[PDB]
Amino acid sequence: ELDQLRQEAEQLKNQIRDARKACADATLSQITNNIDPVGRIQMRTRRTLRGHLAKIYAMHWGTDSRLLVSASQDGKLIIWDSYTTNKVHAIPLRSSWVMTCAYAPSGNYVACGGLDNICSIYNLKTREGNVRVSRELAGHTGYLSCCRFLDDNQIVTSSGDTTCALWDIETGQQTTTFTGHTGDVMSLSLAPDTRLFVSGACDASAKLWDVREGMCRQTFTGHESDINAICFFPNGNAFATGSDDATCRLFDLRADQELMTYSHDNIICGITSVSFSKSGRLLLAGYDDFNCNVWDALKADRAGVLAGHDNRVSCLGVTDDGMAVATGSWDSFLKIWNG
Amino acid sequence: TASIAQARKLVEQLKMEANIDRIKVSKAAADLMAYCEAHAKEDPLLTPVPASENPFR
Amino acid sequence: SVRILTACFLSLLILSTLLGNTLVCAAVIRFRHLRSKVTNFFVISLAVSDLLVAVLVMPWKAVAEIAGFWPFGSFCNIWVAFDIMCSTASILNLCVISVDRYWAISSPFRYERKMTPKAAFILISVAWTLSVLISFIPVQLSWHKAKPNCDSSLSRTYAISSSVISFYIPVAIMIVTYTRIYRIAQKQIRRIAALERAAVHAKNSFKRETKVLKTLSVIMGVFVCCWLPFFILNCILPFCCIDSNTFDVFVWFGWANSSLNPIIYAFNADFRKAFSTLLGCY
Amino acid sequence: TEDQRNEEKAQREANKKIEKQLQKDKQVYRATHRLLLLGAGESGKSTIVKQMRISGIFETKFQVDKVNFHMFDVGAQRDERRKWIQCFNDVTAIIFVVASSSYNMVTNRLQEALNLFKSIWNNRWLRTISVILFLNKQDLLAEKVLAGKSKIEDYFPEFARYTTPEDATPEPGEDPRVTRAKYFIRDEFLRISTASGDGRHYCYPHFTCSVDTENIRRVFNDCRDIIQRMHLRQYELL
Ligand SMILES: Cc1cc(-c2cccn3ccnc23)ccc1-c1c(C)c(=O)[nH]c(=O)n1C
Repeated sequence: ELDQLRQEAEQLKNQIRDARKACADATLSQITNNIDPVGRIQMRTRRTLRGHLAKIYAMHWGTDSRLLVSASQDGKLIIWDSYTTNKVHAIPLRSSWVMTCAYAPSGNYVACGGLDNICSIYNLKTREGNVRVSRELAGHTGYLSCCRFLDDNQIVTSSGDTTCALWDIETGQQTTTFTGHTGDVMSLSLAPDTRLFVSGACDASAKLWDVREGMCRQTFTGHESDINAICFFPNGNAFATGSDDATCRLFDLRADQELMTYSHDNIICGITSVSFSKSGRLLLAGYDDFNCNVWDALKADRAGVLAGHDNRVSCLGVTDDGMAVATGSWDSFLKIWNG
Repeated sequence: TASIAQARKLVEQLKMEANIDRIKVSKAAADLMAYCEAHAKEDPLLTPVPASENPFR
Repeated sequence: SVRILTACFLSLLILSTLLGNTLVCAAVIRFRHLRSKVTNFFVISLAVSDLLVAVLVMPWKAVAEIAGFWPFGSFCNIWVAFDIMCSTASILNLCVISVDRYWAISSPFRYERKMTPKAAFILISVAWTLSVLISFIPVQLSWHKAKPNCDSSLSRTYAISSSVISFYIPVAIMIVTYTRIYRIAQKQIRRIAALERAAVHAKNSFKRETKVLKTLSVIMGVFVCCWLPFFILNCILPFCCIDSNTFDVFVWFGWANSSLNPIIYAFNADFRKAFSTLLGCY
Repeated sequence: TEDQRNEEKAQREANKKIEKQLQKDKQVYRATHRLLLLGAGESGKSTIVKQMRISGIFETKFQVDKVNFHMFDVGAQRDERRKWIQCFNDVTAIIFVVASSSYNMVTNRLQEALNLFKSIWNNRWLRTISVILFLNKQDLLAEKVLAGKSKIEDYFPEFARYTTPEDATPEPGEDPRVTRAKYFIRDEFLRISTASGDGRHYCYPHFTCSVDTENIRRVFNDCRDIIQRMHLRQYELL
């Protein structure tokens, strides 16, 4: 009974591992060996946004690459104009423990959530002009850790109750529940076509989910500690993860295995955030040691370092046009980088 | 009564994850290289852009 | 060649004062996590007063010591006013620092709601106004000199009046404030030691009480030993037999207090970190 | 041209109006002390919150002597391996509530509370946070010790050699048997407290009851002591 199912699971795992080993022929570094290295990356703080009173936990760029929203653990959701440094909105929150925020691709909504287990939707552009809560999504039994809009009516949320969910904002009800993780789910990343999405969890495993189907397709391992950050490659066929064991990895969906590892000997702090560039050549990652390290996605060579934050770097974003890079930190400052 | 159900659900999930077709790593790595080459001219963070059209100067 | 040795010593003293107070001033400007606290609004004022002592006062008396006379002639009557102002400001800044620390430690909740950045400005303005009032108005009125080179003798009235407002009132406030801080610091140590002893008895200090005495002794003995011999003779001499060389030595002892002020008041964890950052990025 | 000037003027007006509102909130934020409330559902934690006032996080605002307090309950569908514990690394204090009469109830509930206290005490994100320890349900413990079949030595063998500490201030009417158990439990918590104490955080034990008007004053006084010790430590006097 139990022994039979344990043996069946062991055989299935052995078959999966054997298939992965068989498909492994050459490494990414071996193929990317004659490529000319990028060199060195010079990026300077072009803007610095102030106004948050406490630690900043999240930020999110708009699709126009000009506006961005940020979240602080003081109950504020501030919308910025990155070109002119002006503040467009300042939305006070009911709960003071926000841990994530999002920007609707249409630009009419911003989301929010945290320790209150609620995802709050805010109406930005309305005939009245003021900003008010449109919906409140309840049903998770753990803290909201990430949320990503698909359109003006659908949103995917991840929670510390080992479950991701897909919602319908118009009705306020869950549509699909994604189960299978054993630890808290920490991060989300939507595919470019919004047809799939990956999530990282505290059980050191990542999973690829089918939005319209609701089932787990592929499961990726390799990290030894909790996975804090996850991001898709611009192609849409690969993704990157950041973890507490001070390493970053690149996984290929089609090859179904890890390709590269981004680590260094003088790095012992965990990764808080991770992102890519427009071409996918650079892999920007935030760290607990107060700075951001720019990597080379094809050679694992550190192209540069972004320094200037007094405290821990918590969030990190890259514009849709590739123009600028924004980072938030626990010192309550948003710094925009370019170069 | 729930341990047997959880074990059978895990086995069912693992059966589905083992039926996919996997391509060689060499072809997978050759496609990421192809993407970066064809878009390296529109990565402002990689190739520096003159301040004439830079909106952050 | 004792003249060369004395000149080297005086130059070293002036350079040390300048370097220390510039480093204190430089760190606060560069880092905004030091400028944020209202308690550091009083350390920078002290650094400014010490800097003005180092620039406008020490070099000219040092030159007059080496040469043997006063080469400036008409600058004696302005140098005296600058000396009085820049020393009184330093002493008053020390007194204000002590009062700030006492109010923070004794009433931690009323301190957080009432010590707004607009009260530090009022306190600093009062200190510098008192410094200006007794140094320039009387000196450019021939009120400091007795009615009966730069070696004037102060009036019997002005010497007593200025020595009180500039030393004796500030030094009593420092004594009362730093003894209440001592009483508070010893009640806390007794309560912690009681819990530690209870835990030890369940399983069945001296350095802490030494640390509090060391800091207070360093704070007060340095100030007293630097400024008390000067102010004792500043009152005895107008009544009148000690010559001017010993008085010059004590005058120079008074000004050496401004060299150690960065070490005493701006040498905590984050000021030291800023100094290391500005010096070799260490 | 003129359109850009008008847009910039409107944007500047909106930014100035926003920044005016952000200035009062800065003043309110600095006047408030954040408190993290831990414990278990078995302990009298819920009644204490109700007394202070009179499904995600529970938040409560109360004020004493013009000082604003703001407390948080994290008893919302939680488990071990607290990942959210890093959001409270700049709170004034942690309020740890323990039911002292749960020694016989079943491992032991009191042993679970001790394990949780040791876990919280040595957390890397809580190396500068002091803990206000409430040893709740003292009347129930007194009733259990007075009459009953529950012997502490059966569950805790070390109680067979415990001796009441000299720094004990028992209530005048209490049975001396009851006081020994109270101080044994308190010392059991303090052994964990002082076996790894760093000097940046301390513990403030209290013998409380679920229905007391003195708990608010206990929190206020312990927070005042915490702030005072922090001031003393920042001047190299402690
Ligand atoms: C004697 C004296 C006293 C004071 C003084 C008076 C009151 C408060 N103080 C605080 C700091 N200094 C003071 C200032 C300057 C002089 C002086 C010196 C040193 C000299 O060499 N030649 C002079 O003619 N005079 C006048």
